[PDB]
Amino acid sequence: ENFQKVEKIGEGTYGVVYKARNKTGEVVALKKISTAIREISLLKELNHPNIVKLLDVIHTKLYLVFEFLHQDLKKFMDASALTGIPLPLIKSYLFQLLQGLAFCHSHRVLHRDLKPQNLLINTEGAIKLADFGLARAFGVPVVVTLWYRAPEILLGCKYYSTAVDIWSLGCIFAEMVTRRALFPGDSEIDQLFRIFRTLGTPDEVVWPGVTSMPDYKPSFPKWARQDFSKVVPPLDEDGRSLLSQMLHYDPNKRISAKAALAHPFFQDVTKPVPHLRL
Ligand SMILES: O=C(O)c1cc(C(F)(F)F)ccc1NCCc1[nH]nc2ccccc12
Repeated sequence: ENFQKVEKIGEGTYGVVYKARNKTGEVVALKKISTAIREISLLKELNHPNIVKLLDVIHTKLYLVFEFLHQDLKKFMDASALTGIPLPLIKSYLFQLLQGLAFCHSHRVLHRDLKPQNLLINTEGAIKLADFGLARAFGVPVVVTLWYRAPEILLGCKYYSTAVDIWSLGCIFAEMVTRRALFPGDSEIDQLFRIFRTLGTPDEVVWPGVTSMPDYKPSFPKWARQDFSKVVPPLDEDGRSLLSQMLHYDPNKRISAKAALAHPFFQDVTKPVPHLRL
């Protein structure tokens, strides 16, 4: 092959990912997985500092070559579990991810499957969106983590909006703050009911049309809503305000990435350097 393998980075949703070096000396992430070939190639001209760079597409099996980053946010949260990620670093990462999402969404690209282990970090303080769930959206063929899935997806919405990524990022924000997953369900209905028990069972008042969702059942239990002071306790009122807007049930009420960037929570945002053990 044109690539000397270094290690298997892991198993994505679409296939294996390897750390490999180009035999240019470049160290890359090599993901293994037409007419979609045209769409995927468009993404390569679209670049943003908070999106992992797609270097090459090769159909011969489908291969995607990405820039390599040494650690993901899931590993960093685990490493930081005794102390917690410092709030200025949580704030910088959230701000950067919202910048990345605002870029994607302005180009009508959804991520669809945001989770800590798809968020890649470097020693310089950057964080970048990786492992986009774009196969289905492009028509590409061939245990799932549901913890970050928006409620309209779980209720069988046929068309996703950009709001699904804001929901996921809100769940990630909460987990960075509390050091524990916000909604750790193990089935679609367990995920849904974990959301309902915390945020209240949605009705037509807070979510017009929810009772017409394909998978909505009138026999859903009716749980009342808790208080965000209980949900992410340490977080100040600016962060709790922003989080509540990223977790609105109604996708139309849920804050956009660009509006979130103007939220007062980010008035004092900085770019700290993380302590990384590689
Ligand atoms: O991330 C992956 O694994 C991945 C998988 C596939 C598929 F083949 F599975 F469909 C396609 C693209 C993939 N990433 C594209 C990253 C990217 N570059 N520029 C972008 C601008 C805006 C939004 C995203 C952008």
